[PDB]
Amino acid sequence: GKLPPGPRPLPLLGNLLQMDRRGLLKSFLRFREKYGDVFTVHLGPRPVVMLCGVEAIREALVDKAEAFSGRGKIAMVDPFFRGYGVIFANGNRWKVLRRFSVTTMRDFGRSVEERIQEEAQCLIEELRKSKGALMDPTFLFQSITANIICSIVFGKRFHYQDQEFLKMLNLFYQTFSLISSVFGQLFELFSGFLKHFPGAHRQVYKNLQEINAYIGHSVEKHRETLDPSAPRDLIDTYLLHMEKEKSNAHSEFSHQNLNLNTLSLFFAGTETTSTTLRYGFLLMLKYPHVAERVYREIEQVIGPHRPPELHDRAKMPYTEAVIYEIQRFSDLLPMGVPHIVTQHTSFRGYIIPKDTEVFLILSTALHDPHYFEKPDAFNPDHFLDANGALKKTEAFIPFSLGKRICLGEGIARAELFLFFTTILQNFSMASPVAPEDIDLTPQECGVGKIPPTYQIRFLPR
Ligand code: HEM
Ligand SMILES: OC[C@H]1O[C@H](O[C@H]2[C@H](O)[C@@H](O)[C@H](OCCCCCC3CCCCC3)O[C@@H]2CO)[C@H](O)[C@@H](O)[C@@H]1O
Ligand SMILES: CC1(C)[C@H]2CC[C@]1(C)CC2
Repeated sequence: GKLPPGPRPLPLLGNLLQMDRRGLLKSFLRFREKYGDVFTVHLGPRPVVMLCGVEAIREALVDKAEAFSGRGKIAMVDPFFRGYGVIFANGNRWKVLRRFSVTTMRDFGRSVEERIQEEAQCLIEELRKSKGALMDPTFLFQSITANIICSIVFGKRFHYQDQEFLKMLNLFYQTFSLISSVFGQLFELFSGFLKHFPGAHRQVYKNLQEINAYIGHSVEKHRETLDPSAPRDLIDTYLLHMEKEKSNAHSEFSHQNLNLNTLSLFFAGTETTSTTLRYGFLLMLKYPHVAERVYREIEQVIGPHRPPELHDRAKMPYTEAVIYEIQRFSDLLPMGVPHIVTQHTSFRGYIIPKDTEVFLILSTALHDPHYFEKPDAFNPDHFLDANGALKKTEAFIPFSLGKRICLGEGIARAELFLFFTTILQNFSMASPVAPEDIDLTPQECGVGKIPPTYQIRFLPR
């Protein structure tokens, strides 16, 4: 009848002295051993409710969507976003921006499938030209995923050799890392105090403004060349709404929503799928038998010449299982994205008051040992039955659930499929590190789980 139980806080420090030095997620998993799946932690000055396991998270996000569909802040980026753009919006702003983004994410995508297929052929050409050299593949995994969203948002794609484009990708990469660092986790507890000192929050803010400066320019160039009878892309479509609603001072189709919604789509469109690819190829280097078996399946179902297509998925249970398992193992957003309850809500006999922040600990569903035997190991059979047919599970929720479920889920799974199969169709992988010596420990583990840097060669078949 009050908040969920948890560790007794100290004034100012909240539960700091009970935390694990290894980070937030490790701290919360230690609290779960003691308190169970629903508990409260005081992150510096404020209580945050944690929900763990797929039952509690689905009860909240699906069964109680009228209460658990608010968005909380991520302290390291709130000073930049300030509640603008679909990711960080609440209330009617969110409603408008969410419907807008979904409709225009769709109806310019001509089809998404064709754009990913074309990007995948550019990528295969780029990898051929690299002549089996060693590379850290981060920049190309970023380029290809960024380019899909660029084609919908900006109506164009950028060349892999373009230093400017590269410069923006570097900023997405550094920024997601700094958000996820130990400092970024400490900022989440003590931003009230730490914001007054130098630190990585200032670097994040600067990177995000540098990306936003490009968006603002591109908006300006679109404004100048706009033809209301044929919008080219999502920016044109938003500009036409802004024109329709111009006599309303309170229209949500504002310039700040335009720039930060666009940045939002971009950043999420790029860095999420790119990081999942980076983990996926590291996992292929450590488990080359899995890569060999996917390749077998591509030979038998697709053959060595015809481009993979989405229709191939249903015939390729092994490859779909491997990608599910990459997503489950790589656990991109272990604590998901913060929510907030929008009205006083009862939950499992507790009372969670309006405006309390809620974290859905997606990582606990992804590693549920009732749904996945050996959840700490990479094993595609987590997603196969005895017959080797695909076995989907309701514990697989790396995109979350309910009203704020990832709006990019379809696009992301299309990209993973098409890029992973197209690459393995044309190339096998090698590197200087023996599989037994490859260390999968993430380089950062905070809001994001971010794999270590590594070198790889793509060898033409
Ligand atoms: C592996 C790829 C991806 C994963 C694992 C992922 C995961 C997620 C998760 C866990 C959330 C939070 C949902 C919540 O608040 O409970 C989210 C939100 C979001 N993602 Fe994705 N994402 C991926 C790719 C993408 C792509 C490719 C796009 C854009 C095309 C995208 C756009 C968004 C947006 C706009 C939101 C905010 C939704 C809202 O607040 O209404 N994501 N994502
Ligand atoms: O907008 C004020 C700033 O703009 C000038 O910047 C240009 C550069 O001269 C110009 O070379 C540059 O090119 C970026 C092209 C690639 C865009 C990549 C996109 C990928 C997806 C997400 C958004 C960016 O972007 C900047 C913004 O227009 C300068 O960079 C800076 O002085 C100044 O801070
Ligand atoms: C802000 C982000 C780090 C970016 C990728 C995940 C996220 C939490 C939403 C968009």
